[PDB]
Amino acid sequence: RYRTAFTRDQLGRLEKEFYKENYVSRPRRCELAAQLNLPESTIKVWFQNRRMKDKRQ
Amino acid sequence: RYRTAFTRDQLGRLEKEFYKENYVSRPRRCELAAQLNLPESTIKVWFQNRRMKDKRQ
DNA sequence: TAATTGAATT
DNA sequence: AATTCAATTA
Repeated sequence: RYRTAFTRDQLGRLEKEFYKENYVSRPRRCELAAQLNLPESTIKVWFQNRRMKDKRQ
Repeated sequence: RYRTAFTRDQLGRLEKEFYKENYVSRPRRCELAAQLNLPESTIKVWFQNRRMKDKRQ
């Protein structure tokens, strides 16, 4: 299926963004993507999964 | 964390099942678990790992 | 190498 | 939201 291994700078940035807001829109994810050098799709899915994780805990 | 230690006939039975089919459904797994006195989850995880082995080396 | 983690799928 | 399976970790 895949395997994106985020580096601590990417996951670290992602986690800072998640706690200010558990949801990010397409333009914003595009912004994070250019900045993070990752596909938009990758960021979308991470937020989806992070919301799920958060729900359980 | 962990660690389960298989008996020789438990693993031979596992390896036998695997050569016939690399995947067993949730209900066959319960049949094997009853028969081998091992946990349902243990067998699920073993097929997970054995497939990774087959797929990789 | 058994068990866990989490990225991707559906 | 529920599962799967590619990677670790111990």
